[PDB]
Amino acid sequence: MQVILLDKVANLGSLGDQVNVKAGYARNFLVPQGKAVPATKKNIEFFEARRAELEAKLAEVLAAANARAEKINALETVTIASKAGDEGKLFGSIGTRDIA
Amino acid sequence: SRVCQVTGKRPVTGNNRSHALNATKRRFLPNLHSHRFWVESEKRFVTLRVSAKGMRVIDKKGIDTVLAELRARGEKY
RNA sequence: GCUUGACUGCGAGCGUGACGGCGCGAGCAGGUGCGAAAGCAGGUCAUAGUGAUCCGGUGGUUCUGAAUGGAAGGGCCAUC
RNA sequence: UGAGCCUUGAUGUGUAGGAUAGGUGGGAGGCUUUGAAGUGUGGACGCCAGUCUGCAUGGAGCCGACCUUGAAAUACCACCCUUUAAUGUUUGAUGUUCUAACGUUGACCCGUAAUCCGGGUUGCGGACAGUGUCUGGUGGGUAGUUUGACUGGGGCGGUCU
RNA sequence: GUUUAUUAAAAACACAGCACUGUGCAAACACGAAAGUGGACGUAUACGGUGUGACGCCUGCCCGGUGCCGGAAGGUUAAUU
RNA sequence: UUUUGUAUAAUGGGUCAGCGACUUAUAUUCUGUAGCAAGGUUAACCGAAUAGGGGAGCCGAAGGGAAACCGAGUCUUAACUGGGCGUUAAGUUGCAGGGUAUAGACCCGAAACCCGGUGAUCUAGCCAUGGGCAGGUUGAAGGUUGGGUAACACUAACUGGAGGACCGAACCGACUAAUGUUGAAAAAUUAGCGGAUGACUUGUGGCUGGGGGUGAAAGGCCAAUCAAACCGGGAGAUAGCU
RNA sequence: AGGGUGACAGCCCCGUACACAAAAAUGCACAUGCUGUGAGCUCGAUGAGUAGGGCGGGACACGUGGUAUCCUGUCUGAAUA
RNA sequence: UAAGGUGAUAUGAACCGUUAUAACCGGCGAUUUCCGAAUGGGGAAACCCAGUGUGUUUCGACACACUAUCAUUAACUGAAUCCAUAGGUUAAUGAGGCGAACCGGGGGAACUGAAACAUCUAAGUACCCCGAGGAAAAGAAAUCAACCGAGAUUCCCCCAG
Ligand SMILES: [Mg+2]
Ligand SMILES: [Mg+2]
Ligand SMILES: [Mg+2]
Ligand SMILES: [Mg+2]
Ligand SMILES: [Mg+2]
Ligand SMILES: [Mg+2]
Ligand SMILES: [Mg+2]
Ligand SMILES: [Mg+2]
Ligand SMILES: [Mg+2]
Ligand SMILES: [Mg+2]
Ligand SMILES: [Mg+2]
Ligand SMILES: [Mg+2]
Ligand SMILES: [Mg+2]
Ligand SMILES: [Mg+2]
Ligand SMILES: [Mg+2]
Ligand SMILES: [Mg+2]
Ligand SMILES: [Mg+2]
Ligand SMILES: [Mg+2]
Ligand SMILES: [Mg+2]
Ligand SMILES: [Mg+2]
Ligand SMILES: [Mg+2]
Ligand SMILES: [Mg+2]
Ligand SMILES: [Mg+2]
Ligand SMILES: [Mg+2]
Ligand SMILES: [Mg+2]
Ligand SMILES: [Mg+2]
Ligand SMILES: [Mg+2]
Ligand SMILES: [Mg+2]
Ligand SMILES: [Mg+2]
Ligand SMILES: [Mg+2]
Ligand SMILES: [Mg+2]
Ligand SMILES: [Mg+2]
Ligand SMILES: [Mg+2]
Ligand SMILES: [Mg+2]
Ligand SMILES: [Mg+2]
Ligand SMILES: [Mg+2]
Ligand SMILES: [Mg+2]
Ligand SMILES: [Mg+2]
Ligand SMILES: [Mg+2]
Ligand SMILES: [Mg+2]
Repeated sequence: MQVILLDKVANLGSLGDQVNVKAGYARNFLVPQGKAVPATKKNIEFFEARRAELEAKLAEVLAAANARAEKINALETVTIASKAGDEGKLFGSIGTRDIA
Repeated sequence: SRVCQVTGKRPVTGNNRSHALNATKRRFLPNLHSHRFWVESEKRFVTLRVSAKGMRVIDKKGIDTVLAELRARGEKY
C-alpha cells in the first residue's frame, strides 16, 4: 500500500516520502493514528497540496517582493525645516501628528 | 448471514470431487472477517463483516466511497 | 559347413467356427540365403505355449490440421 | 542466522623484472595544508614475498618513458571478465519485545427500571488464537455399494482358458 | 428395583462399590452449518466416557500383534515455490 | 394355468351382472397399395385456411478410400498375374399394415430408495405443578437415667421411631394355571401371584421428531404400525419373476 | 344455428339472420389541454480489485481431455485506441 | 324492462303491483357484524382485556374515532462523552396476506437405466425457498463468420441424431 506520510515515522520517512508499506501497517496503525494517508495520485496532490499549493504561493511573492524595493532611491530629497542649530538639538516639527 | 457487506460474496455451492470422481455436495464460504474501519470523514470506527477481497476493495476505493455504496444499497451498517 | 526365408507386399482356392475369429495354402511381384544344379526356404515333425475392445505410450508417415500459415490433437503403418 | 542488489571500495606472481603485468580507448605527470614520506600497530588476505586497510604521531614527499618486456604502469579517467568485502534495501528462518488488527464466556459506564446485544472506558491475551480457501493425514462416526458361476439341493471342497 | 405394551421377568439390564481414562473451565463431552444451549449458575473430594458389579480373600505372566501415550534424530512425504 | 407330464389330492375361480389388459406419439425398416418418376416430396410459415403459395431442406440418381484425394472406378502395394469394395439393378412421397427404437409402452403386483410435511392426546425419557398410599408389625441411630471409666470407651433398662425394612387392602404391576382363541375383549376373564414411603405411583400441562428421538438396553417404545413412524409426493420406481 | 312445446315443427313458443339501443361507469385506440422528463448541433469522455492468472469447483452437447469460451469460492492482478 | 311479483326444497299465510318507485335486469353509490394479513394488547380462529382523545337537555354510564410491525423520509427530542453519534417520541408515504399455471433466481434428491456398481444416467427433473409480471426472461455484439460477408434478443422448421 503506497502511503504518503503526514508526519515523521521513525524507520520509514519524513513528512512526505511515498513508501511501500504493508497494508496492515497502514490500515490499522498509520491511517487511524494519523501518520499517513494512502497515495491515490490525488492525495499525492491533495495533501501534497501542502507540497504543491503552499509552495506555489511563494514563487510569485518572491517576484512581487522585487518590485517593492524598486521605488527606494527615487525621491531621496525632502524639504526638511528643523535646523540642526548649535550642535543638533530636536525642538522642531517634522513627524507623525498634524500639518494643515 | 455469511455475506460480505462490501462485495456481496455469499456462500456458493459446489462439489467435492474424489479421485474416483465421486461428487458430494459442498459449500464454498467467503473469507469473512469482522473488521473495524477508520472513517476519517466521521472521526469514527465503522465495523463491517467483510471479505478479505472487500478489504482490498476498501484499500483501493476508500471507505468513504464504499460506505456510500452500502447506504445506497440499504445495508444498514 | 555356409547362412537369416523366424523376408516385405499380396494371394487362386480351401478347411474350421453362430460370430469375433483361427487354420492350410500353390502361385505373383520385390529383394535374399543355401546348392554345381534340379530345387528348397514366408520359422521350428505337427497338434498347447494364450487375452477381444477401450484408454493411452513409443517410433514412422506434411493423411487431416476448426480464419490463414504452422502446431497441438486426431487418423494411417509399425509396435508396447 | 540465509540469499539478492544500483553504486562505489577492494580480488589478478608462465618467465623477461627495481616486483602481486586481465584488457581497449583516453594521455603526458595525478595525489599531498577538508593533509605527504620515513615508523609503531588493530583486524584480514597470503604463493610468506608483501599487498589491502583502520588508527595515532608525523609535516613538505610517494609515484612514468625507465635498462628490460608478446602487454608498460593504480600517473588522473572510462567500460568490464575472474575474485570476494558493505550497507540502504530486497525477500528466508527461529526467538525476544512491542501494539494497532483480531480475541476476551474479566471489570466498570451508557443505551436501559435488561446476566441478550451494541457502543464506550479499562485491563488481560495478542499477530498467536480463531475463521475462509487450498492441502497431506486420520476417519464404519456416517453414507453408497460389492461380495461370481458350475454344482445329482445349497455350502464346504474342487473346477473355470 | 428394571425389561421384550401384545408368546421370553430371567442367570439379562440397572445398582451401590471398584478401576482405567479423559477433562484447568470459553473444561472435556454432547445438540447445533451457526448463534448459542446443556455440562453447570457446577470447577478435579468436580464432570464426561469406558469396563467391572454388594461384601470377603484376591486379581498372576505376556507390550511381539492392534490401539493409545510419549519421543523426535534421521528416512519417506502434500499444497506451495 | 403351469408343465416332460395333471381327474389329479398342483394353481385359480362361490355365482351373476357390469368394468378389466399389445395402446398412443414420434422416428426407423420391410410388405402391400396409390400417386409421380431420374426424379420424388415439401417443413415451419403465409393464406386467397383441407386449396394455393413456400423446395429451406430431406431421400434418390456413384462409388472407393482412415483421409487427402481419385472417380465407373477406387483402395491396397514400389507395382499387381492380382485381390477387396463398387460399377451391368428406380427411386420417392402418401395411405394401410408387420417389426424395431424412445417414451409407463400389454395389464396388474413388490419389498424398498429419495424429497417435503404431520404426529409424544398411546408409549419412552425428562421438566413444572398438584394428588395418592386402609390397617397392622419390626424397633436402627440418637436421647435420658442408673451403673462403670482418671476420663473416653463399654454396659442394662426406659425412651426414640430409622428403613429402596416386614405382613397386608387401595394403588401400581403381571409369575402360574385354566377359560377364551369367528373372544364379552385385535391381549381380556377367573382363581391364585409380586411390589405396596419408594429407584414408588398418579392427575393436569409442557419438551424431545424419523437415521431422528427416547431407551435401568428388550432393537424396546415413538397413536392397535418400528432393524428406521405416518401422510402426501418423485411414482405408472424397478420386477430377466408369478 | 339451436332449444322447447302431450310422438319428429322453417311457418305454436323462445330464438336465429338482419337491423336498432345507453342515463351511468369503464377499457383499447386517435386528436388535443395541463403538469413532468429534455430533442438537434460542437469539442470531449468511453465502466479496475476489473480483464487475465494460480488453486478449487460449477456451466458450456463437450465427463480435464491436447480443451478454447463463460461463472466465481480462494489468493492475486494488467493494459487504458 | 314490465303485467305480473314477494330466491329454492315448498306449499300456504299475509301482502305488493297491473301504464309506472310491484318484482325482474344493468351502471353508479350506500350499508357492509365477528374471525382471518388481522394491524390497540392478548388468545384454545370467529373470544378475552385495554389505553388515549373527542362528544353526549338524567351523570348509572353510552356513542364514534384512533392506537400493530417493518422500511423510507422528515421534524422534535436525546446517552455513555465536548461536539457528536447511537437511542427515543411524533407525523407522512409505502409494504404486509392470498392466489391455478406460466416466468426468473437461490438451493437440490433418489428410485431408475447402465441388464451388478462407484464415473456416468435419471436431472438441474421432483421437491423446498425468494421474487416478479401480464407475461416474465433475454436483448442492441468486447457476436458470428472466414478474407466473401452477416448485423440485438426471443420463438417455430431445418441443419442433425
Ligand atoms: Mg514339437
Ligand atoms: Mg489453422
Ligand atoms: Mg483457430
Ligand atoms: Mg499422430
Ligand atoms: Mg456400511
Ligand atoms: Mg449357484
Ligand atoms: Mg425383585
Ligand atoms: Mg411379552
Ligand atoms: Mg410373561
Ligand atoms: Mg457384567
Ligand atoms: Mg489382570
Ligand atoms: Mg507416535
Ligand atoms: Mg414338475
Ligand atoms: Mg389323465
Ligand atoms: Mg377331490
Ligand atoms: Mg399347494
Ligand atoms: Mg385341482
Ligand atoms: Mg380357490
Ligand atoms: Mg362377467
Ligand atoms: Mg442405487
Ligand atoms: Mg427422507
Ligand atoms: Mg423435511
Ligand atoms: Mg415406564
Ligand atoms: Mg418395603
Ligand atoms: Mg375385571
Ligand atoms: Mg388377578
Ligand atoms: Mg406387601
Ligand atoms: Mg437381539
Ligand atoms: Mg404401537
Ligand atoms: Mg424402510
Ligand atoms: Mg408434492
Ligand atoms: Mg408398479
Ligand atoms: Mg475473457
Ligand atoms: Mg479455474
Ligand atoms: Mg475447458
Ligand atoms: Mg395480534
Ligand atoms: Mg386486535
Ligand atoms: Mg442398475
Ligand atoms: Mg452423475
Ligand atoms: Mg468487413
